[PDB]
Amino acid sequence: GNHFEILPPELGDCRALKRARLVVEDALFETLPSDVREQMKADA
Amino acid sequence: QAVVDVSSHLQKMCIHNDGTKLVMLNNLKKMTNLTELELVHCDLERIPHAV
Repeated sequence: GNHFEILPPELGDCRALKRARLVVEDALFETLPSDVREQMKADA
Repeated sequence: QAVVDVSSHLQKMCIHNDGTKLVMLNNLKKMTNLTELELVHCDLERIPHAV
């Protein structure tokens, strides 16, 4: 619900934070790197 | 104008007419929070100015 444009890969550094705990826009999440989002959703 | 009442937080809108021309585009300019827009078969014949 914010005005974010691009989400930096640093979101993947939060070990305890996963996709379920990540409340972001779909476009916001898509700005994450493929490796970052794959780690976010699964074990890659 | 009802969509202007939801434009404060709506981020996706997809309007697909069956050939009717989207003649006016005044309300579409109010879609600041919009991030995805789809103008399907709107019979614009030109690039819309509201986009």
